Amino acid sequence: KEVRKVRIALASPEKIRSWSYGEVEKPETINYRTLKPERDGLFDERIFGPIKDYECACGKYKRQRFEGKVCERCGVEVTKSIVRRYRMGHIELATPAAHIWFVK
Amino acid sequence: SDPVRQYLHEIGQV
Amino acid sequence: TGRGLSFLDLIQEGNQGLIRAVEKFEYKRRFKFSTYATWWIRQAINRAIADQARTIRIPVHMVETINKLSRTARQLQQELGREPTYEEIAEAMGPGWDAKRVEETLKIAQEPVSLETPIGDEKDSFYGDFIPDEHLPSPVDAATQSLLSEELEKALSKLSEREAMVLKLRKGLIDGREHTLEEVGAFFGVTRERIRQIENKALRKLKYHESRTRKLRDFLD
Amino acid sequence: MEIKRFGRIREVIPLPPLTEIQVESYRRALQADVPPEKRENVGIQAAFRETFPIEEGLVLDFLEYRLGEPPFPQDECREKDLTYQAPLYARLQLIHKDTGLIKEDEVFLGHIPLMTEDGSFIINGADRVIVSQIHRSPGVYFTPDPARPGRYIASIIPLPKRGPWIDLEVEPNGVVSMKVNKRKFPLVLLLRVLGYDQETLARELGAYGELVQGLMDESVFAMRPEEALIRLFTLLRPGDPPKRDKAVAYVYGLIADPRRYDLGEAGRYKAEEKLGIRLSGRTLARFEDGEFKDEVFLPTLRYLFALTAGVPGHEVDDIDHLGNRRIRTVGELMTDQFRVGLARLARGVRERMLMGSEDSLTPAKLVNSRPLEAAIREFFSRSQLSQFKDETNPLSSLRHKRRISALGPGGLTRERAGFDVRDVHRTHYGRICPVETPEGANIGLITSLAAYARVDELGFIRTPYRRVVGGVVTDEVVYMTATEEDRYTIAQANTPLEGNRIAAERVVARRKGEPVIVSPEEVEFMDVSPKQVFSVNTNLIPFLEHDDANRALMGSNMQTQAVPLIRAQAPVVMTGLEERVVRDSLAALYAEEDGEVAKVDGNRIVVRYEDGRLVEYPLRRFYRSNQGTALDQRPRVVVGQRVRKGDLLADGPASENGFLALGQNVLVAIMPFDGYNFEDAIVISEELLKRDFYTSIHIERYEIEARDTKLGPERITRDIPHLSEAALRDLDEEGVVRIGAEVKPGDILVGRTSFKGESEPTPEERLLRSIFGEKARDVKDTSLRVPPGEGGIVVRTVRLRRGDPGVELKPGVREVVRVYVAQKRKLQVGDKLANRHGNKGVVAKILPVEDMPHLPDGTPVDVILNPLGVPSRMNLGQILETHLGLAGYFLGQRYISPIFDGAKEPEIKELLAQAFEVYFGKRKGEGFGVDKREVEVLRRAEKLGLVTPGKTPEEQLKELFLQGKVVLYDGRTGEPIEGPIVVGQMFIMKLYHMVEDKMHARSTGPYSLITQQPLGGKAQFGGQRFGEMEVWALEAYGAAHTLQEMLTLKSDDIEGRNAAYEAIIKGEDVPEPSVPESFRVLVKELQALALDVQTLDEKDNPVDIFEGLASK
Amino acid sequence: TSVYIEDVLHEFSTIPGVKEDVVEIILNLKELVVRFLNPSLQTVTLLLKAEGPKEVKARDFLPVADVEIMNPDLHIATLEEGGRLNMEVRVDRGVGYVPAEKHGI
Amino acid sequence: MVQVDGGRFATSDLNDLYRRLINRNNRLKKLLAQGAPEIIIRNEKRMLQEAVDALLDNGRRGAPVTNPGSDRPLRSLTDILSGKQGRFRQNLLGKRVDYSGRSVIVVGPQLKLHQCGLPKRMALELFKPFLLKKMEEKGIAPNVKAARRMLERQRDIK
DNA sequence: GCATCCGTGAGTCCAGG
DNA sequence: TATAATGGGAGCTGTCACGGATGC
Ligand SMILES: [Mg+2]
Ligand SMILES: [Zn+2]
Repeated sequence: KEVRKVRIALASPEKIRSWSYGEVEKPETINYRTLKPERDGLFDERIFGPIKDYECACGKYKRQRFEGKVCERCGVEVTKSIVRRYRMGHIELATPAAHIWFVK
Repeated sequence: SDPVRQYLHEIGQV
Repeated sequence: TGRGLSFLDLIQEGNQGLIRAVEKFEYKRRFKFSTYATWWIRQAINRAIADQARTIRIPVHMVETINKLSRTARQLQQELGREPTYEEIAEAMGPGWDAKRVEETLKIAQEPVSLETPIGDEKDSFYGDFIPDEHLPSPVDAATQSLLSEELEKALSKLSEREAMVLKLRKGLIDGREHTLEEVGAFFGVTRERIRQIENKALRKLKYHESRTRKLRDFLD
Repeated sequence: MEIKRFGRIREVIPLPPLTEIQVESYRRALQADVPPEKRENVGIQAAFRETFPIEEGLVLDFLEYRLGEPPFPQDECREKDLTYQAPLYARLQLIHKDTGLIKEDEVFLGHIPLMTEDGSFIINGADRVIVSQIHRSPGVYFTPDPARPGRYIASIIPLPKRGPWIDLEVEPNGVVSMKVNKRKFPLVLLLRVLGYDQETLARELGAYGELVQGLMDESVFAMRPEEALIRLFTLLRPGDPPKRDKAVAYVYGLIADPRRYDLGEAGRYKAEEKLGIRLSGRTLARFEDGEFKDEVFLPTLRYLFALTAGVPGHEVDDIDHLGNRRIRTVGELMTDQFRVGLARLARGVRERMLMGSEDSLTPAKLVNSRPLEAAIREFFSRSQLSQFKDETNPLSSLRHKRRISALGPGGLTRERAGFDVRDVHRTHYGRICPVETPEGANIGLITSLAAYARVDELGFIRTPYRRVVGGVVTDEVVYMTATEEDRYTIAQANTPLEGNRIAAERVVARRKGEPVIVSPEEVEFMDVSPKQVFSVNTNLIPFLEHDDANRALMGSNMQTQAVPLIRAQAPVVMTGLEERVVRDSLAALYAEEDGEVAKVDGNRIVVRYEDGRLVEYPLRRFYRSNQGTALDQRPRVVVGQRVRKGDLLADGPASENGFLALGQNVLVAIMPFDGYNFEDAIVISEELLKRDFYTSIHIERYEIEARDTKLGPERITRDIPHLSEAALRDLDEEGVVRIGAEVKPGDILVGRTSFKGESEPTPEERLLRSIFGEKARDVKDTSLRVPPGEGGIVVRTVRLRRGDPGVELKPGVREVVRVYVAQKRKLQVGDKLANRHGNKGVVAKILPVEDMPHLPDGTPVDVILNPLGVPSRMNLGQILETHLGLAGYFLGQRYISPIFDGAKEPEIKELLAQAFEVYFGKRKGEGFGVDKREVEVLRRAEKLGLVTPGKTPEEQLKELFLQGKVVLYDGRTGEPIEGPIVVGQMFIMKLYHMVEDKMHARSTGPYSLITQQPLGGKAQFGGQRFGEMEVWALEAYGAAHTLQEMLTLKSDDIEGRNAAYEAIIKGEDVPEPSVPESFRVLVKELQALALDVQTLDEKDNPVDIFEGLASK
Repeated sequence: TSVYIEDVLHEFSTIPGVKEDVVEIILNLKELVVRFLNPSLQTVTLLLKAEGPKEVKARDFLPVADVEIMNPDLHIATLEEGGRLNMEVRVDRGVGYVPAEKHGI
Repeated sequence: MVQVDGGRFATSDLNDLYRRLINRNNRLKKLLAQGAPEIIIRNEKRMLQEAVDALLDNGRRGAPVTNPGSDRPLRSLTDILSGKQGRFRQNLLGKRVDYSGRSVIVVGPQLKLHQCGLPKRMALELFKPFLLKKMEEKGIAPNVKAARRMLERQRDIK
């Protein structure tokens, strides 16, 4: 279909979580020894998506034959790594926080 | 306005 | 302060220290509270500094090893009048430590740097603006894979559809995975010796067509 | 050839040492040649004395410091990317108050960078220059209130980051307010804190009508000094416990604490002068015998009220006066940063004093050098004022060292700067040059040191003036500040002098910058020179008097930008400076004492002096500059030559027998030419290239690292996969290109192979491997190749390795290989030429010699400049330079025309006359009459009123020549130019901006990480930005598909761009583009901002531009 | 059209014992005038071997038949005690102006 | 988080901002579970607000966040979106573009009004896919990729 | 009704370093 | 893990001009 309008509106927490592919629980980037993403951190392939196309984190699934398959051992869906540019996460806050834009 | 001055005040309460 | 963490972050870690100390304090020992609390407060602040101050997180024992290596080199330089080599540090550090290990420990301690660190006085210049993207393929790369796929099809079609199919299965250009001889033979209804043999002759006919037309050499890099 | 010089002005003094603003400042700051007990409290000495002693308990005190010797000499630092720097030791002693135990040692702080002989530095192996800084001097200033016309703002200013700027204003309600740290409170309160009872303030400010009454607040004198102090502290720190000792601590650290608050030595002197008082210290108040004692506040209040009532003897202060604007030289900038590092070191000292064994503490354990080191390192690496040195040519460096930025830390930001900042004040006369500056954003901010100018001890720029008593011009020469010279009638250096007496009856002089005619009885001083009014670059322009300022500026600046030519020439018209500049820039090698020459060679010059000793000078030969220009020296004497002190032993870059050779003297015709010199373009003779004029050498540095990896070592090898000996022809067994091979774009300089990342061979790859029967090798070619449009002849290879002696690289790298590749650059179409008068332009056409306008005797001109530039640009100096150039061409001599004291048209005409006789009597003797074409042109020039009619052809041709015109014959036709044409010798320079360095073009290249748009820049094989305004262009055209191609297929659009390149190499039409990746990034960056951004069709039902990859 | 010097790898060198840099020496050698007495002759490789304290000029070339140096006084180099020089220059017929960057001889 | 050539890591400021956020959120959740006093939970709550503030518009309210050892504010989401360098006017009203070049202009008076002088070199790269196609059409090369190989080096060009 | 304080904006492209 | 220790430190100084929301 053809794009004809672009809409902008507030996101509900329900909607945010609907975008999110996984909560980022840990403030870890990548492991200082392997230079690979840390589980439940900011780059977790378990949330955002594989780093190599059609190959899962642990390596059980490297081919395109598995698609939408989530590895049982490491939990990373096997698709194209382009998804790491498109998949939202979320951080679920303890106390609610205002959004400075609608304050200041 | 300065969070650490505010917290030094709340602490000097007790 | 000035150790990776905000004043207020540091106070809230000291507050977790105060909490451990309240729940563990024994008045019966007759000691004032401050004395026992100060231990758990220092403990808490140091565990936080060692646990958060690094973007790329490094285990507590390793951070302590890195810091020991820091202070060693600083002693060595403050007595040498100059910086130490890897070898001087591997000596003053002790046994088990060779220059190579000093080197690798430093390479592990190397903190990341900001993509928004400017290069020029003007704001036109960031550091990210010089880093290419080596992941997404180039149009040259993709086009080359396209020309490879098409020329592979062109040379596969000179084979009969059985031998083309045996090879397209035994390598995995279809469905993405390569098969065993038993699978190709239980699909074609033929022995594993026979399917291996028609794979042999398919490869041999492809080698002859390639000695003749030379249409695929340019893609071997 | 003879060098004949004009002028009558007898400049008493020479130009002072032209890098002393650098060298003398750093010498002052370090005092590394002073026995320590003789050091004065200045520089890093005073930084120590500030930071120490250090208390709390324990006490750590400073004894003395010392600088050692460099662990590597200047050239070795340059080679191994090290810093030129002396080790800094300081001796301290720990003292326990109670115990009395003293532990004393020499703690090693790190290294201080040392300044090379020419006033520069070597940081990380590159040369760099600390540019001086200009800012408002400390002190007290009264500037009028812009809103309230009869009221004035008093302002108290310290050094930068040595206290806060304080304001006092007479308010609309009558009470005097003081602002500090942006808090407005009544000054009355601080006056009480100082001990002032209404007694003293009444008897001191009663003279004023009612101004003291607004200072009368009875509720302030009702309380004691302690109560007023806690009142002030609660005013200044809302929400802080008003403890008495805490308020004394804070207000002392605000006003009276010399460690924290510091007017300059200059701020102090200027306060004493302005306020009619004395200061014991560089603070505003003191702490004495337990209380606060005033120094400054009552005087400042007194002056402010006196200026507000209107008593005589009080003025506002001009804040762009150079008597109230001062220079911070290199020593002061570096010492400032040193004080900062020291302060951090002292915070580390007190931290280590509280905690840790109170018995076994040495200085070694108490001092952490690191803070200090990183402060100094940082100032010399990333400060705004630590500029990469300009070594284009020697004048570039010499002018760099004498710049003055108003910007930099603690001065101004861009667009924090107004007009009055950039105006040339009246007080720039003799100090700051009014032409040399940037044209563009930084105009008025980066400026240049006048030549006779020098920076006095307190930071003000001073100019020389000769004392004239009773119209007798003595040789006593006096260097003044602005505020000093503002009190003297100062005549110009052109006023006529029959010996030592002023000969005129009426004299041109200055009273406070204003020009005035005046008797020799009224003259007090007289200018030293005209050279005194301009920077060095502007003093290199002859005939400057005939040049509009606007183009004198570009002449000045482009002189900075002249490539050293292999065959450089001192101009035929010089100014009296071209030798001093070679001498002070330290490019050329000289003779230290009288002596005879022992040995002369392409690499060395050995000299036996009158001492008998043999001194060998090595010559810098084909070394590479900051900007890739070749900096080498050449021997100018031969074996056995007796040479006196200061004689020339070697010519450096752009130096001809000791003269400043920034270009060539070529033969010039000023006439249009078929459009090839349209709009300042330029046309040259192919014989320029024949005889190797405008030909430079440039050496580019290429570098590569081989580092360790988690997948294996990157190693430097000749063994590179999938390559032929055709490819590895000129690579040695190590993999390094041999010295002396020609390298063209695509040539491998250093053969590097890296282990392939873990690759899953896509099925196609497995099948192709099986067809050919060759294992996929384990490494991949990553060799350093030659970039697009570069290359040359290899003249060096430096290979540093880890595991080799003296060599240790940054962690992880195994080896570094530098390849130095040089190239002799001829002059090509697109290279930029310029003259010293503003005339600049690009070479547009190289005609062969048979097409050039030529002279009657067959001599072809060298460059054909278009007269259409001259009128618009009002820079007639080049015309005169061409005339005198003609005269000197035939007479075969050079001239020296001082600026404003140069050669005048009558004398140029005498010379032209002599030259015509040489030109034409040659012809009459050789047996040739006046050619027919000279007749036609003569009749033309007669109708042009250019000759007197009836005179003979020789009479008339002489007449023309004297106007600097000659007959010219179109080389294509044989026919003469319809008329006579100016022809002369001119100084033309090759500017650095050569087309070889700018031609760039990409089909496709690397992209960005977040945006997936192409990188910018030639070096990155970038794309050209297509800014907003270009989109506006393509819009006003309605080239919609062209626009959409810019916005998708050629950037951001990933599927579309890959499909486009395929379609092209295939022969198909380019595909309809799709959504550009940067709009996806905008989508997602607004999600992160908790904003739903929804693409809808006309059915208001969503459209998934992420094709499922974002929905679960 | 070409110069080979002994122990010189490329144009931006300096020979020890010689005042002139190679660049300058090629600037001198350009100005050499070499007359071919025979019209069949196309190309000549002049040899020059010289040393010691001596200002090598164009006469010092080992002469060839059908070849004459029309400016023998042309200065070339200034050699020092122990300084040597061993050139082989190649001189061709031709038309007009053919830059080094083109003829690549 | 990208490994640049030298092996060292570049990263974005949004990473340090998010990390600040997760640390203050996790510390808050743990001070809640352990039943911490009021004053402390108030301080954690305030600091958490300010961490969310800095991530979304750093420096908007009060102080701006910085990385240790630098006075340079961090690039928040707002500074990415808004500004002369912000995404809008930096990558969506104008972009860098493939198939472009640049060099020095010279007057060509022999051109017709509809003409320009374009060097061979700029022209061979600016038209490079076309050049490979037509190089394949005539005999100059077997296929696209062999043509690109042949133009890779200068001396190979015929 | 006026000052008053707030935030927001302030030309393009190109090179280096 | 146990003497006792109990409220931080910078700030940063020379734009200019609007519009539009907030106090006597
Ligand atoms: Mg050891
Ligand atoms: Zn897996």
